[PDB]
Amino acid sequence: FVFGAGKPYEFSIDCDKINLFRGVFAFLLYVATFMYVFSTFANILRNK
Amino acid sequence: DPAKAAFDSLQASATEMIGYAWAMVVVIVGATIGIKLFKKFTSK
Amino acid sequence: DPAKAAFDSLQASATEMIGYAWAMVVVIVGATIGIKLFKKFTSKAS
Amino acid sequence: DPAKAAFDSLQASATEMIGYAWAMVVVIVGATIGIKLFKKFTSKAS
Amino acid sequence: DPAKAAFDSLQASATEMIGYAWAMVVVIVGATIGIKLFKKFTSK
Amino acid sequence: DPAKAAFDSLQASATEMIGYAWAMVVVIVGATIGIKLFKKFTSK
Amino acid sequence: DPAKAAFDSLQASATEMIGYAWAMVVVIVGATIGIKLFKKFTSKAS
Amino acid sequence: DPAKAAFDSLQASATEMIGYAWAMVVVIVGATIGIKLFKKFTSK
Amino acid sequence: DPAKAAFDSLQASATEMIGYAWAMVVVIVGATIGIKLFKKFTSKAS
Amino acid sequence: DPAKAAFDSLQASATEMIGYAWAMVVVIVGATIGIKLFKKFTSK
Amino acid sequence: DPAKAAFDSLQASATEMIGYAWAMVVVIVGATIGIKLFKKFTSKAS
Repeated sequence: FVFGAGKPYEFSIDCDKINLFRGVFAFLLYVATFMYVFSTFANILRNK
Repeated sequence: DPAKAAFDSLQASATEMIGYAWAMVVVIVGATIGIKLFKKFTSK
Repeated sequence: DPAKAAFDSLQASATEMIGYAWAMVVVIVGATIGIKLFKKFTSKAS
Repeated sequence: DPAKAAFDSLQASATEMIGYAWAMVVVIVGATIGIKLFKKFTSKAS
Repeated sequence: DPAKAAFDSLQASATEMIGYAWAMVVVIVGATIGIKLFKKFTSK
Repeated sequence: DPAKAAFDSLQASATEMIGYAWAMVVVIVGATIGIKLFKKFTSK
Repeated sequence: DPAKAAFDSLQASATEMIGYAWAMVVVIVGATIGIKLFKKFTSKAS
Repeated sequence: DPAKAAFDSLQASATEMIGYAWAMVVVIVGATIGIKLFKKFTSK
Repeated sequence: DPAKAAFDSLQASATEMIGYAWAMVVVIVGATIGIKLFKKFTSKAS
Repeated sequence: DPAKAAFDSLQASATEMIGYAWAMVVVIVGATIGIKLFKKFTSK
Repeated sequence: DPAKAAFDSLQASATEMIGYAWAMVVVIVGATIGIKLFKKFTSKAS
């Protein structure tokens, strides 16, 4: 994303440090689904 | 009035910058609302 | 009184400058309040 | 007019310095915004 | 230009420091995300 | 007293501004309490 | 002692100014505390 | 010592103000703890 | 050496003033830390 | 070097103060973790 | 050139002072970062 196309004050939020966030974000979504599928099999007879 | 000319230039410049800012805030607020939805769907 | 006329001129010019200044503040203060409220409401919603 | 040439030289030099200055601001402001966003998103995720 | 030389030095120095900083932030953010996971696993 | 006159003017001006402010805060606090109710009704 | 009378006058004037100043602070500080408490309580309620 | 006299006055004044402050904080903290209890009793 | 005696006097006076100053800081810093901790603990409790 | 002597004194003083601070933080952090445990044990 | 020698001496002294200064910053900045991290981690844990 480019703030200030054409002007002396032109800067750009780069992708190299955003690609690292998407990496941690994937992980923290898999961990939070494994811990949901698991815990719903275990409590199948405990009427939730 | 050598001052009127100057004051007018600085207002013009300011208006331009507020425009660029209203853009940046919609990109960032988008992202924040998008992280908050996905996390919710995932955790009771 | 050479002085009286001169002091009068300076005050006149000063008043004009204050006018131009009030204009600029409104443009900047407007923007700042705008951005703040948008961010605040969005966060409270979700 | 010895003065005119001299005033002209000083303005020229000043313009050049403003150029070098704009460059430096972009490097620092870039970095600062970068670090902020990383920290913000990470916290919201978990 | 005795100013060009100086301005160039200070930019070089700044670039070096931003490099060291991008390192430190990944060590600290790592830790924070690691405390937040373990606490969750432990308390409903 | 050329100072008494001046000090009195500035107090008058201040009083006027506090009036306008007590208005703005009731419009914004209204909104905030209204977003917080609707979200609650919607999510357990 | 021309000086003594003059120093005395200046102190008198100064005391008066401090009086006018204390008045203004109370008006502004009152307002600021007022707005803060309203916002704080409202947020804690809901 | 024209300074000792002055320094002593300012300490005296400070002590008086801290007294008034310890009062105000107990009125406000009271209120805050009282809003937080009632809200809890009301919402699971 | 008229100067030596004079420089000596000034240092003596300065030392005394630093003494009075350290006293005042303790009174104010004490109060500030006090109020902060009370507010912090109260909020964490409920 | 009348400056070396001075700079050395100020570093010595600083080191002493950091020592006293590392003490105070362990007393306060203790308290905070102790209020947070007891409240938890009490409320689901 | 009496001036050249003198300007040279002043620069030498200045460089030395910057050295002593860098040392002090590291001691203070170290401490500050230390206290911050301890407080942050403790709060996140519980």
